[PDB]
Amino acid sequence: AVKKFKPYTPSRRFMTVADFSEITKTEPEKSLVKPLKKTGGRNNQGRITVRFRGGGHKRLYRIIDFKRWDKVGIPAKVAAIEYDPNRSARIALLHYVDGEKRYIIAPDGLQVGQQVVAGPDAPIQVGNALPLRFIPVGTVVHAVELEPKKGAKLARAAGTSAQIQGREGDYVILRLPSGELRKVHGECYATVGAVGNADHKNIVLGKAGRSRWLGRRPHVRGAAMNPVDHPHGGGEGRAPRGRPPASPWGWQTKGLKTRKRRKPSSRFIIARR
Amino acid sequence: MKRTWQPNRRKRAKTHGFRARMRTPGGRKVLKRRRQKGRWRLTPAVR
RNA sequence: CACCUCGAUGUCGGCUCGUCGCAUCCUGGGGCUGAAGAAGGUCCCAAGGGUUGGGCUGUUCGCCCAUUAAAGCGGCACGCG
RNA sequence: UGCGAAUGCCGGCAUGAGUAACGAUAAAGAGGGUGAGAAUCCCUCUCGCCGUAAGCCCAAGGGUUCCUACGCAAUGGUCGUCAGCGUAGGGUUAGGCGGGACCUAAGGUGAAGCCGAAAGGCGUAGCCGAAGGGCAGCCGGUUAAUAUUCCGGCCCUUCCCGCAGGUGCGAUGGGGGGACGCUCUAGGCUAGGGGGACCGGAGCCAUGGACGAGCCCGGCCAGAAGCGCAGGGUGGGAGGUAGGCAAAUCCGCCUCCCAACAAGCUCUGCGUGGUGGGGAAGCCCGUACGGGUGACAACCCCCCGAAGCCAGGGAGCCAAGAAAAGCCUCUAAGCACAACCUGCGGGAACCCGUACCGCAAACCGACACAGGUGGGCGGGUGCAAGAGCACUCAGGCGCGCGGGAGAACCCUCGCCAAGGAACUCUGCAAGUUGGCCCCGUAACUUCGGGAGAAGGGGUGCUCCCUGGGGUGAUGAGCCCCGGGGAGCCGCAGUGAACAGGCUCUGGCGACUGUUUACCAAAAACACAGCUCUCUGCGAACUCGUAAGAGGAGGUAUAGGGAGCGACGCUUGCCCGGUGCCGGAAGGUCAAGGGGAGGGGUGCAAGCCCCGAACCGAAGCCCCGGUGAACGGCGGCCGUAACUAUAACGGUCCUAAGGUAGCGAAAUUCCUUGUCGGGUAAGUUCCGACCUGCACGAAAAGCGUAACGACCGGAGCGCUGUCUCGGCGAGGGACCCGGUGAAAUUGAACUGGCCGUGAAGAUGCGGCCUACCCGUGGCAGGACGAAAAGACCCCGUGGAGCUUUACUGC
RNA sequence: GGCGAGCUAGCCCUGGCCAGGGUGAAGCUGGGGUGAGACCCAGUGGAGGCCCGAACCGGUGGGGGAUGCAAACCCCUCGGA
RNA sequence: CGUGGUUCGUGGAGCCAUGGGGGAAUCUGGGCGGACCACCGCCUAAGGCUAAGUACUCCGGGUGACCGAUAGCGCACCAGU
RNA sequence: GCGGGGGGAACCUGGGGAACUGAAACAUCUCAGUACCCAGAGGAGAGGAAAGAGAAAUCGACUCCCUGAGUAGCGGCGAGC
RNA sequence: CGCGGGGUGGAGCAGCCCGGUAGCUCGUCGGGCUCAUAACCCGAAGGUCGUCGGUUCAAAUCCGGCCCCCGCAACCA
RNA sequence: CCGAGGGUAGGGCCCGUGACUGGGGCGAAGUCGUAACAAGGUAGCUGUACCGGAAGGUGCGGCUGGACACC
RNA sequence: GUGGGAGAGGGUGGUGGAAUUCCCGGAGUAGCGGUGAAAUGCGCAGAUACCGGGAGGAACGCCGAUGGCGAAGGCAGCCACCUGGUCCACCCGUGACGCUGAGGCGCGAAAGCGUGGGGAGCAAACCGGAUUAGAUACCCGGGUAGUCCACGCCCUAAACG
Ligand SMILES: NC[C@@H]1O[C@H](O[C@H]2[C@@H](O)[C@H](O[C@@H]3[C@@H](O)[C@H](N)C[C@H](N)[C@H]3O[C@H]3O[C@H](CO)[C@@H](O)[C@H](O)[C@H]3N)O[C@@H]2CO)[C@H](N)[C@@H](O)[C@@H]1O
Ligand SMILES: [Mg+2]
Ligand SMILES: [Mg+2]
Ligand SMILES: [Mg+2]
Ligand SMILES: [Mg+2]
Ligand SMILES: [Mg+2]
Ligand SMILES: [Mg+2]
Ligand SMILES: [Mg+2]
Ligand SMILES: [Mg+2]
Ligand SMILES: [Mg+2]
Ligand SMILES: [Mg+2]
Ligand SMILES: [Mg+2]
Ligand SMILES: [Mg+2]
Ligand SMILES: [Mg+2]
Ligand SMILES: [Mg+2]
Ligand SMILES: [Mg+2]
Ligand SMILES: [Mg+2]
Ligand SMILES: [Mg+2]
Ligand SMILES: [Mg+2]
Ligand SMILES: [Mg+2]
Ligand SMILES: [Mg+2]
Ligand SMILES: [Mg+2]
Ligand SMILES: [Mg+2]
Ligand SMILES: [Mg+2]
Ligand SMILES: [Mg+2]
Ligand SMILES: [Mg+2]
Ligand SMILES: [Mg+2]
Ligand SMILES: [Mg+2]
Ligand SMILES: [Mg+2]
Ligand SMILES: [Mg+2]
Ligand SMILES: [Mg+2]
Ligand SMILES: [Mg+2]
Ligand SMILES: [Mg+2]
Ligand SMILES: [Mg+2]
Ligand SMILES: [Mg+2]
Ligand SMILES: [Mg+2]
Ligand SMILES: [Mg+2]
Ligand SMILES: [Mg+2]
Ligand SMILES: [Mg+2]
Ligand SMILES: [Mg+2]
Ligand SMILES: [Mg+2]
Ligand SMILES: [Mg+2]
Ligand SMILES: [Mg+2]
Ligand SMILES: [Mg+2]
Ligand SMILES: [Mg+2]
Ligand SMILES: [Mg+2]
Ligand SMILES: [Mg+2]
Ligand SMILES: [Mg+2]
Ligand SMILES: [Mg+2]
Ligand SMILES: [Mg+2]
Ligand SMILES: [Mg+2]
Ligand SMILES: [Mg+2]
Ligand SMILES: [Mg+2]
Ligand SMILES: [Mg+2]
Ligand SMILES: [Mg+2]
Ligand SMILES: [Mg+2]
Ligand SMILES: [Mg+2]
Ligand SMILES: [Mg+2]
Ligand SMILES: [Mg+2]
Ligand SMILES: [Mg+2]
Ligand SMILES: [Mg+2]
Ligand SMILES: [Mg+2]
Ligand SMILES: [Mg+2]
Ligand SMILES: [Mg+2]
Ligand SMILES: [Mg+2]
Ligand SMILES: [Mg+2]
Ligand SMILES: [Mg+2]
Ligand SMILES: [Mg+2]
Ligand SMILES: [Mg+2]
Ligand SMILES: [Mg+2]
Ligand SMILES: [Mg+2]
Ligand SMILES: [Mg+2]
Ligand SMILES: [Mg+2]
Ligand SMILES: [Mg+2]
Ligand SMILES: [Mg+2]
Ligand SMILES: [Mg+2]
Ligand SMILES: [Mg+2]
Ligand SMILES: [Mg+2]
Ligand SMILES: [Mg+2]
Ligand SMILES: [Mg+2]
Ligand SMILES: [Mg+2]
Ligand SMILES: [Mg+2]
Ligand SMILES: [Mg+2]
Ligand SMILES: [Mg+2]
Ligand SMILES: [Mg+2]
Ligand SMILES: [Mg+2]
Ligand SMILES: [Mg+2]
Ligand SMILES: [Mg+2]
Ligand SMILES: [Mg+2]
Ligand SMILES: [Mg+2]
Ligand SMILES: [Mg+2]
Ligand SMILES: [Mg+2]
Ligand SMILES: [Mg+2]
Ligand SMILES: [Mg+2]
Ligand SMILES: [Mg+2]
Ligand SMILES: [Mg+2]
Ligand SMILES: [Mg+2]
Ligand SMILES: [Mg+2]
Ligand SMILES: [Mg+2]
Ligand SMILES: [Mg+2]
Ligand SMILES: [Mg+2]
Ligand SMILES: [Mg+2]
Ligand SMILES: [Mg+2]
Ligand SMILES: [Mg+2]
Ligand SMILES: [Mg+2]
Ligand SMILES: [Mg+2]
Ligand SMILES: [Mg+2]
Ligand SMILES: [Mg+2]
Ligand SMILES: [Mg+2]
Ligand SMILES: [Mg+2]
Ligand SMILES: [Mg+2]
Ligand SMILES: [Mg+2]
Ligand SMILES: [Mg+2]
Ligand SMILES: [Mg+2]
Ligand SMILES: [Mg+2]
Ligand SMILES: [Mg+2]
Ligand SMILES: [Mg+2]
Ligand SMILES: [Mg+2]
Ligand SMILES: [Mg+2]
Ligand SMILES: [Mg+2]
Ligand SMILES: [Mg+2]
Ligand SMILES: [Mg+2]
Ligand SMILES: [Mg+2]
Ligand SMILES: [Mg+2]
Ligand SMILES: [Mg+2]
Ligand SMILES: [Mg+2]
Ligand SMILES: [Mg+2]
Ligand SMILES: [Mg+2]
Ligand SMILES: [Mg+2]
Ligand SMILES: [Mg+2]
Ligand SMILES: [Mg+2]
Ligand SMILES: [Mg+2]
Ligand SMILES: [Mg+2]
Ligand SMILES: [Mg+2]
Ligand SMILES: [Mg+2]
Ligand SMILES: [Mg+2]
Ligand SMILES: [Mg+2]
Ligand SMILES: [Mg+2]
Ligand SMILES: [Mg+2]
Ligand SMILES: [Mg+2]
Ligand SMILES: [Mg+2]
Ligand SMILES: [Mg+2]
Ligand SMILES: [Mg+2]
Ligand SMILES: [Mg+2]
Ligand SMILES: [Mg+2]
Ligand SMILES: [Mg+2]
Ligand SMILES: [Mg+2]
Ligand SMILES: [Mg+2]
Ligand SMILES: [Mg+2]
Ligand SMILES: [Mg+2]
Repeated sequence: AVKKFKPYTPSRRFMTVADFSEITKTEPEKSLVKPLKKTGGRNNQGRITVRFRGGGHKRLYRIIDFKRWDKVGIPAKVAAIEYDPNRSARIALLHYVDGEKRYIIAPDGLQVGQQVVAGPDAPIQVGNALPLRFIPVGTVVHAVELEPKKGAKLARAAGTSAQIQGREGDYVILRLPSGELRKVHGECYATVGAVGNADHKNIVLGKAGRSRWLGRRPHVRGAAMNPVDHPHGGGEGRAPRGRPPASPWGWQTKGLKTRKRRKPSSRFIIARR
Repeated sequence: MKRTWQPNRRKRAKTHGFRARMRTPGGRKVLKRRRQKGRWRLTPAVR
């Protein structure tokens, strides 16, 4: 857990790096499974559509398997546990017995010697994947399909998990990491357990630079702008928000709920407060 | 100190070049105008 | 007040450099004194010269330290970019 | 159709004025030559200046500027016989260097598709795209001028055709590889450099000494196969096989068998290599330039040693480090006479670039402009090191006006008696200090720091002894790092150049960072960190009419918005208003449904027109919540057995009346508050108190080590800051020869005073003073120049900004 | 309606650059310690928006320039490195 | 219903056009004559083509109470230089 | 196999479509369906043979000129059209 | 100088604004309860409405002036 | 050479003193309230934590040195 | 040593039901709550009381004692794992090997503290209702931290027999 540092410099005093002892690999990854990728936070027309992104470290994109249901029944050996820098989480390398190699996001409690399967068959054990309809109520669970065959969208972030509260008809009831309560179709795969590298949330960036490395450029407050620039800017000598606090674009950033109202998705949501 | 003309022969031709101008209706009408005005050179030099 | 100047008359203070006025701070000459002497007071003559260094403050001013014969007040576009 | 005005327009020519300047203070002097003519061109000598450059090479960019002949009108800040200038001729040679008949990257374009009033926008595959990947040439000689291009020598690549030997061949398809970070870094090499008593070499003994194991010059370069050293990559066999969108013998995966090692296989580097080639000083002529001998040159030992090579080397770390082709391998059709593989041999091998400048007089800066411009190499000695600094190689240059004088004054610099901040807004500026080694080093602290704290001692040369290291042998020599002893000289030994002044104490900001290109670098921005808030994923949000995209190939430990801003200890009360959040009732509510009743017109059947009740969203009202949401957090009167003061009470109002902390403050008007400290003297500063005009808790409150080209206050050290100036140097200023601007300018024959006048007169009145004209100087005046005042108002002038202004989108 | 990111700001792809010195993190090894530890010390090690300081990037203070060498320069000084 | 055109700006607002919803008939059928109804008239929508009379002046020519090199085109001249 | 593509001073039709300005402020209105941009057309282009006018039992496709007429109207019944 | 509010029994507030009427809480006084005091119960007293003029029939109330009080403002300069 | 000591520089400890500040002792009859001693009228005490003019109050846990009627 | 024994002794992982609160659905009507008595609060927007469903946290009723365990603080539903102390019977082994214990080290209720979680009920602070002269209290309605878990600190006590 979380290497610390003596203060031989300012900012070496609070910095905190991950315990990598979990990582069995280093400089990989399985060259058959990864392309590359790029961006700027700019979009097809050239324009910043997400503010304060850029620079930071080059990355190769580990391709990872969010469909477990196309290998139904083939088993797999956990071959390695290694460092994906596109995600909070860790990715286990697994060899199937096909000889097919695949990345999965690596559950908490997953040692690398072990066997993993997916399908209705499927022992309920860390790493396996099943239709939600075959997973016993109360199981914590991660990498959950939202809709059948469409891939896992739910609880992939380091430390996350979700939980089966019960069943209704074709649907089972999940408590997402958000606490929202949600019905997901029985047929959606999910892998059993929690995501792990749960210690993630406690790293301490420690210096401005550690943010730059991650591609996070400085973030300048409305308060520090002029009125051309932002609903709060001017007066100066500071200024209170002078108005209900606002985005650059004028909408209100305290309390104001932006989920669209008529989304047919609401029939399947019961919660989150 | 550094100044505003930093000649680069490629940039001249991909920016003000003839195929630039033709690629775009703004630029075809630049050629239309330059021609109808009787410009000797419709479009910049670069070697 | 709103007369010249808004097709521009640069504004405080400092410094430099002065020059002039006298309603005189000192020195010179005087009357009165509730002037014994000394030392003051107040007023008259008198512009020749003189009129310190320093702490504080942008300061002018002022307060203060140490001296002084005395540490004068004013004008000169609040003299002088 | 008549011009005097428009800071009018166009042109011409004046004034200023022979004035300022002539563009780095690196610096010149003479002799000879040339010529009509020479400070300025040529050659010689002497002097001086660059030398991590002011030398050499490359890429941009520039485009004949290159070389040579003939020229000097202009261009050249003077001159010019000279030139980057005029005229004219000449000059750029590649299968291997660069780029294309190769690959892909961002991006671009784009069959398919998608979207858009039109123009067009997007987009998979593909295509295009390079300073990245792939790819075969090294050394010398040659021209006035080009050379990895021509030539000499020694190598190599592809394609085509043949022959031989080998083999299931075969691709746009599968697989391997290519293929990768940042720090640090091993071993062996080379580049490069130093030294030699050894090798080779014209020549020299001057001026006192020196004929020497003297002095000065040089002592290498390239080189296939083979080989040797140093490294890189690298298992072999079988069986199974369901994966690698067909196929596979390949790759993947499982099991068994032997290798563990580079053993082998293989690739590269270096070295050596047949051979080829250079080869100094000097002296002689003879050169923009270089050319003979020296020479038959010598051609070797030692050491220093990369950042370069071996190269996919190794280690550690986290922020986790391109693609695709060449290349190999696998099979599909298809063909197995073919095809491919290997070696040899003959043939074939296109296009463009190539001159010259290239830190600049040839590029960007209107200029031969003190500016700007990416990669490489950049020698020697000494100073700890080093690309630093001084001198210096090669090489390059004295900056395209000069000569004199030796005033003021200005700039840049040197020194100063006594004093030592008295200077001044401020020690601004300058001075001090200054490198290295050693002693030594406080508060406080987040235990790292603070620290180079502070403060000191050492620092040269000679002789003696002496310890370990690298290289060699375990040897010497050569280098490296030391240690001890005894002496020498001077004012002084980091003897010159480069190289912190320090201390105390406040405010602000945690810290390194960021900023107003070109008056603000900061207490501003950012920043790790904390909190609120939105967002279940075709996410929220952003751009776009849309398609599409960003978000994100992310998924609540994530992503968006907002505030606060390391850390410590903390962040109180008010929900009445506003905002947001929740509320299936109620009220009002638009189109629409409704059609009671009324109307126009028809002979009428009808056609047409109104139209009440009632049903009918969101929003608003209403109900509640909500503070790290916008925000807000009282007044008057009385009271104690001196006095004062008021723990205490009364009352009025509020949604609630400011808690902790802090406080004359980056906030205190009165104000230089009062007291204390510092000083001889303190409107600042520091410590207090509290009467807080008008602090106060995430537009955070109070602190806080460390940090700061921030802002304040004090001391020591030290000084030309000052008392208070003096002297000296140089570049100007002055004089002479050459060249020769500028703003401004109604015209001028252009005095002072006291008046006067639109109120500040050279110009009017009176009086005074005053021969004509210049030079060098100073700035009082011409309400001096400059800029149609920026402040101020005016205009029903403009623009940016805000909002519960209006009205729209 | 068009022309501009050859200046400048941001990002994207691909390369390159950062003399020399200093200080001495974790880790590792050994020793000591303990019931086993934590931990202590030594060596090694070579971390860091670490320190001094060229190249490079700057632009702090002051002087100079002000019809400039220059429509932002020069000199001394200074920040990062 | 929402708009455009017409002189028509919502007006008593017809006509012509039509983005949206509903949605006929073939002469006894349909549009129109300024809301609407009656009468009286006009005309035959939802397919298409059609000279001439009209616009213009790169070009050629003819003519000026048009200019004469600061005029006349920007260009009398190798100027869109 | 035939055709398309692109250009042309101005002129033509179509799709789109401003602001200054005017209203002595300014929103409706004006400038103006102008400027402009886009597509197509030609030597012209558009229009064109009545589901028309509109009070006459009248006219007879369309274009262009004069006139009707600054009339009928329109209009913050304002400017104006 | 300026603009807005205020001055009412002893204290703090209503009442003015809309003419005629002065009210609420505390205090003070008389009486109870208590051994006693407060607390508590029953009772009373108490103001010309800053002041000076006017209007009216009548003025705390409407108007003017003066005297104070609280507040706001004083900017470009 | 050592060397009294003088000088310069930086530490340590100790006494004294200082605007102001903190509580404390003590001083016949001042002000506020009633915490405690009787079940002291809320049993008290208590470590600690928050709050409040003040005594104190409340929370959590603890101690007894506290407890003939009522469901 | 052997053979036995009782036990909420400690650490870990599980797990059970009762109840409270919250939500959904049913049915149902005008009050419910609360107190000394009341008010605040909740309720026709359909509460309270009743039934069904779900969520979640915390504490373990009867057994239970005047009891057992532990050195102390302390320990109480049930299951398992791991683990301490201790008692009895035997009279087997070693042979004074003992007792205490300044320092040291370790444990240490509650509250508090840091970092994550969790958060039902309760409840400092706080708000409101009442009481009172006042009532920053006692009672009533609310209510955050906390109470719970992991890890790490704090090191106190009427830590008492
Ligand atoms: N030891 C002093 C401590 O602190 C306080 O003591 C101080 C005060 O509380 C106490 O003051 C008392 C007061 O309570 C009492 N109710 C009124 C009385 N007059 C006062 O008394 C004081 O005042 C007068 C002066 O007037 C002195 O003469 C007299 O000595 C002294 N007692 O007097 C003490 C000082 O003298 C507490 N009483 C208590 O904690 C303890 O006694
Ligand atoms: Mg684009
Ligand atoms: Mg970087
Ligand atoms: Mg920010
Ligand atoms: Mg700003
Ligand atoms: Mg903008
Ligand atoms: Mg705005
Ligand atoms: Mg604001
Ligand atoms: Mg402000
Ligand atoms: Mg630069
Ligand atoms: Mg031509
Ligand atoms: Mg006037
Ligand atoms: Mg007048
Ligand atoms: Mg003026
Ligand atoms: Mg003038
Ligand atoms: Mg002037
Ligand atoms: Mg006199
Ligand atoms: Mg006398
Ligand atoms: Mg005199
Ligand atoms: Mg001062
Ligand atoms: Mg004063
Ligand atoms: Mg003056
Ligand atoms: Mg001046
Ligand atoms: Mg005329
Ligand atoms: Mg005239
Ligand atoms: Mg002159
Ligand atoms: Mg001159
Ligand atoms: Mg010169
Ligand atoms: Mg010169
Ligand atoms: Mg030199
Ligand atoms: Mg050198
Ligand atoms: Mg070129
Ligand atoms: Mg030449
Ligand atoms: Mg000349
Ligand atoms: Mg020439
Ligand atoms: Mg190509
Ligand atoms: Mg070819
Ligand atoms: Mg390609
Ligand atoms: Mg495109
Ligand atoms: Mg390339
Ligand atoms: Mg290349
Ligand atoms: Mg090549
Ligand atoms: Mg060569
Ligand atoms: Mg060449
Ligand atoms: Mg094959
Ligand atoms: Mg491949
Ligand atoms: Mg001799
Ligand atoms: Mg010599
Ligand atoms: Mg040698
Ligand atoms: Mg060789
Ligand atoms: Mg020879
Ligand atoms: Mg490696
Ligand atoms: Mg340069
Ligand atoms: Mg260079
Ligand atoms: Mg040159
Ligand atoms: Mg020159
Ligand atoms: Mg230059
Ligand atoms: Mg450079
Ligand atoms: Mg050195
Ligand atoms: Mg140098
Ligand atoms: Mg001196
Ligand atoms: Mg001194
Ligand atoms: Mg200074
Ligand atoms: Mg020095
Ligand atoms: Mg020192
Ligand atoms: Mg010597
Ligand atoms: Mg230094
Ligand atoms: Mg201050
Ligand atoms: Mg800072
Ligand atoms: Mg830095
Ligand atoms: Mg800023
Ligand atoms: Mg600036
Ligand atoms: Mg700075
Ligand atoms: Mg997407
Ligand atoms: Mg993506
Ligand atoms: Mg801030
Ligand atoms: Mg702050
Ligand atoms: Mg707050
Ligand atoms: Mg509120
Ligand atoms: Mg509310
Ligand atoms: Mg509200
Ligand atoms: Mg309703
Ligand atoms: Mg509604
Ligand atoms: Mg409300
Ligand atoms: Mg409070
Ligand atoms: Mg104060
Ligand atoms: Mg003070
Ligand atoms: Mg204040
Ligand atoms: Mg102070
Ligand atoms: Mg503040
Ligand atoms: Mg706040
Ligand atoms: Mg502070
Ligand atoms: Mg501080
Ligand atoms: Mg800084
Ligand atoms: Mg600073
Ligand atoms: Mg001087
Ligand atoms: Mg001189
Ligand atoms: Mg005269
Ligand atoms: Mg006069
Ligand atoms: Mg006259
Ligand atoms: Mg003169
Ligand atoms: Mg003058
Ligand atoms: Mg002068
Ligand atoms: Mg003007
Ligand atoms: Mg107006
Ligand atoms: Mg206006
Ligand atoms: Mg650019
Ligand atoms: Mg750019
Ligand atoms: Mg370099
Ligand atoms: Mg270094
Ligand atoms: Mg080092
Ligand atoms: Mg280091
Ligand atoms: Mg650094
Ligand atoms: Mg500077
Ligand atoms: Mg600056
Ligand atoms: Mg540095
Ligand atoms: Mg219309
Ligand atoms: Mg109409
Ligand atoms: Mg009909
Ligand atoms: Mg019709
Ligand atoms: Mg009709
Ligand atoms: Mg009609
Ligand atoms: Mg008709
Ligand atoms: Mg004529
Ligand atoms: Mg003529
Ligand atoms: Mg002309
Ligand atoms: Mg003429
Ligand atoms: Mg002309
Ligand atoms: Mg055409
Ligand atoms: Mg049109
Ligand atoms: Mg107008
Ligand atoms: Mg206007
Ligand atoms: Mg036609
Ligand atoms: Mg036609
Ligand atoms: Mg037609
Ligand atoms: Mg019109
Ligand atoms: Mg009355
Ligand atoms: Mg001694
Ligand atoms: Mg001594
Ligand atoms: Mg009591
Ligand atoms: Mg009590
Ligand atoms: Mg009690
Ligand atoms: Mg309380
Ligand atoms: Mg047990
Ligand atoms: Mg046991
Ligand atoms: Mg025995
Ligand atoms: Mg404890
Ligand atoms: Mg606890
Ligand atoms: Mg409660
Ligand atoms: Mg006990």
